[PDB]
Amino acid sequence: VQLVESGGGLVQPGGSLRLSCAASGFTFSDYWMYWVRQAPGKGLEWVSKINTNGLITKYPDSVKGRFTISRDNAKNTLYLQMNSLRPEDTAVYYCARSPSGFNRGQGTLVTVSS
Amino acid sequence: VQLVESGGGLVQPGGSLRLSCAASGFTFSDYWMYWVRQAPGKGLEWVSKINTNGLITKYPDSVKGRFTISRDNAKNTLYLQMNSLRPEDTAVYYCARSPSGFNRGQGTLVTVSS
Amino acid sequence: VQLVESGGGLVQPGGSLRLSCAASGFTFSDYWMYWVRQAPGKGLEWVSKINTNGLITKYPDSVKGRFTISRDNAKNTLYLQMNSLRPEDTAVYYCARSPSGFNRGQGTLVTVSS
Amino acid sequence: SDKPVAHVVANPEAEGQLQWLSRRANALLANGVELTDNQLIVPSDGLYLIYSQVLFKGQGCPSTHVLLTHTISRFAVSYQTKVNLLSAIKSPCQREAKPWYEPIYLGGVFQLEKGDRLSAEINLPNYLDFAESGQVYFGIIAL
Amino acid sequence: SDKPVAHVVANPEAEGQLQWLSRRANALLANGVELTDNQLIVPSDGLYLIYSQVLFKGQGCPSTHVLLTHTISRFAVSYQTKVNLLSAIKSPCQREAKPWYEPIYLGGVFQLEKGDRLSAEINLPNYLDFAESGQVYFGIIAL
Amino acid sequence: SDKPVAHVVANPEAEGQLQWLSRRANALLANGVELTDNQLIVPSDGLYLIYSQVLFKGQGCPSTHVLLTHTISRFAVSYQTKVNLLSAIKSPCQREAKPWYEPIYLGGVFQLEKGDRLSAEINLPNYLDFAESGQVYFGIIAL
Repeated sequence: VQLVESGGGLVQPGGSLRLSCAASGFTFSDYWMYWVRQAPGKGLEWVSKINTNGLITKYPDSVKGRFTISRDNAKNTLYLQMNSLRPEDTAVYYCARSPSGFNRGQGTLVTVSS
Repeated sequence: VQLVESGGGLVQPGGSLRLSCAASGFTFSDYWMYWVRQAPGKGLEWVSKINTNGLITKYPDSVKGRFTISRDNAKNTLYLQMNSLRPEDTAVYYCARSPSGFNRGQGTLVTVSS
Repeated sequence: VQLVESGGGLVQPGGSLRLSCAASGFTFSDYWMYWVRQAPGKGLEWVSKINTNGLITKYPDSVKGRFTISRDNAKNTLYLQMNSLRPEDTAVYYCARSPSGFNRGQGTLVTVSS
Repeated sequence: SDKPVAHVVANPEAEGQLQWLSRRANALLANGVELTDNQLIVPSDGLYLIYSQVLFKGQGCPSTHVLLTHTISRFAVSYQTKVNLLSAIKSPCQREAKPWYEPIYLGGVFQLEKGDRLSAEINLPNYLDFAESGQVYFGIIAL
Repeated sequence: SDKPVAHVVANPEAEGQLQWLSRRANALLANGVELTDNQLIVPSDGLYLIYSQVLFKGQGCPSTHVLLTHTISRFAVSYQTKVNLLSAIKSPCQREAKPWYEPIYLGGVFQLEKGDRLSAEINLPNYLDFAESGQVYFGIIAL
Repeated sequence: SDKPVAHVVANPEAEGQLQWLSRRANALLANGVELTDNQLIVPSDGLYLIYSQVLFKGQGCPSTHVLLTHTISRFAVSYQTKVNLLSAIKSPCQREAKPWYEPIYLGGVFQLEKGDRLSAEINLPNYLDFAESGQVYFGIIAL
C-alpha cells in the first residue's frame, strides 16, 4: 500500500510541469484519489480530487483554471498536469486517498523560481 | 390558499372562449389540477384533469374533442380553451384541487346564448 | 398440458430438416423452453434452450453452429431448424419445460441415413 | 405474514389501456391491501416502499417529437388531493423502420396514512408493451 | 418507529448545484439520520437499503460528445476513504432544437457501520432538472 | 442478523462472460444464501426483495440493429421450471466513432419457497462493461 511520486524539478514562471503517482496493494479502481500539497511554513491543503471513473473533478479556487487531474486504472496510476505556474505553487506534493492527507508514502518538491 | 378565475363572457354558438385561473399558498408544481363546472339545476361535474408536469390530460366524453387544458408552473397558473361552444356549456367554472370540487375560492359564468 | 411434435423424416447427410412443437394449458409467454434429444442406447441430453422473449439462446458444443431455435408466443409454438445433418443426430426429439426432460407429451424421430 | 404487500402486473387482454391484475402467478396481494379502480389502498399507516416499472415500444418514429412519462401519485384520505411522489420523463426520438424499446423504473420510501390511494400512470398507452411477462409492474411493501 | 430513515429531494431554489432538502412535505428524516454538508450520516451499524434517482434535461445537443454520470459513495469512519458503491454512466447525444430527457436510477443493499457518510454526486449540474417534484431524490432505510 | 442477504458483483477477471463474486469488499453473502453455479439459492421460504443492474458499453454502432436484454428468472424446486420474474429490453443504435453507454435496472418483491434458484442473465456478454466497481450487480434481501 505505497504510492510513489515523481515529476518534480524547477520551473521558471509561465512554464508547465507534470507530476505522477503509482499505487499498489489495493483495488485502484474503487477509491477517490486526492492530490495534496504541503507548503513550507503553511498548513496542508488539498489541490485536487477525482472519483473512480474519472468524470468528477474538483479544485480549490486558488488553483482552479491551471491544473488538470486524470488517472489510468489499468496501470494503477494517477496524474497531474501543471500550467502557467506561479511562486505560490512552491511546495511538496503528495498523492493520497484523503483530501487531508492519508497514505502518502513519499512527496515530490516543486519550486517555481522567478 | 385561494384560486381566482377570469375569462367570463358571452360567446355566440360556434365561437371560442378562453378562461384562466391563478393559485397561491401551496407548491403549485405538485398537485393535479381540475377544471370543474356547476350548472344551474344540475349536479357538479368535472371538465378537465391535469397532472404535475402537464403531459397527462383527461376529459369527459361530453366535452372531449373541443377543449384544451394547460398550465405554467413558473407563474402558478391554470388554463382552459373552449372551442366551438354549445348551449350545454352554460355554467359556472371553477379551478380546484379535486375533481369533485375543493378549494374553489371564486367562480366565473360562461353563457352560450344562441 | 400437451406438447405435440412433428417435422420428422429421413434426411440424407448434408440436408436440412425442420421440427416443430406446440403447447397448451399454461401461459406460453412465461417459461423457458428446451429442445431435448433421447438417443437409442445413450443418455437424455438437451439440445437447445430458449427464454421468454426469445433473445437468449443456448446450445451444446456438439451441436452448436448448425442449429437455430425460435418461437412464436402468439400461437404458442416452438421451432427448431436442422442444418447440415450428420449420422450423430439420429434420435427422438421432444420439447419440454426443463433441459432434463419434463412434460414430453409425444416425440418424433429424426433418422440421418447415409 | 402480518405484512401488507402488493405486486400487480399489467393486463395483457386489453388494448390502449393499463389495467392492473392480481389473479396471475407470481403476483401478490396480501394482508389488507385492496385494488379498487386501478388503485392500491393502504390498509394501515406506516412506512412503505413503492416501486413501479413500465416499458414502451415503437416502430419507426413519429415526425413530431414525442415525450413519454411515468408517474406515481398519492390521494390523501383527508384534504382530498393528488400529490406527485415519483415521476420520470423520457424521449426516444432524435430524428424523423426498426423498432425501439425504452424502460422506465421508479422506486422510493414514503410515510403513508390509512386509506391513502396510490396510482401509477402513463400518458401514451398505445405505445405500451404488455406482451411478455415482467415488463410492466407496480407494487408496494410495508416495513 | 425505531427505524432510521431518510428521503431527501433536490433544492429548487438553487442553480448549478445540488443541495438536498428535508424541510419539504413528502420528505423524510427520522430516527438519528442527519444531513450534514450534503451527506446523510448513518446513526447505527447494520444493513441498509440505499437508492437515488436523477434526471437530466438538455436543449439541442453539444458539438462535442458529453457523458453524464451518477454515483453514490461511502466514507468509512475509520481509515478515512471514499469507495464507490453504485454508479452509472449515460450518453444522451449521438450526432450533431428539440429537448431531450434522461433518467438514471440506482439502488442496492449494503452493510454500514456507525458514522459512515453517504453522498450522491453527478458531474454536470448545469444539465440537471429540479424544476418539478419527485424528479431528483436520494434516500436510505434501515432493516 | 438472522436475515438472509446477498449482494454480488461481476467478475472483472473474466472476458465474454458474467460470473458473480462474493469475495470482494462491499459485497454480501450471509445467513444461508448460497452461490452455486452462478445462481443464488433461497435458504428459507418467505418474501424477498430482488434487484439487479447491468451496464453495456459499445464503440460505434453495428450495421445491423442490435437489441440488448436483462432478465431475472426463477427455478422452482418442485415441478422444475424457469419462469420470468423481471425483464427489460433496450436498443442503443438507430443509424450507422464515439462510444455509448446504456444502464438497465430491475427490482421487485416476490414470494419464494425454499431451494428455488434465482439467476440474472443477459444476451450479449461481449458488450458488457465490468471495468469499474458498482456498475454490474445482483442481490436479494429477506423480509
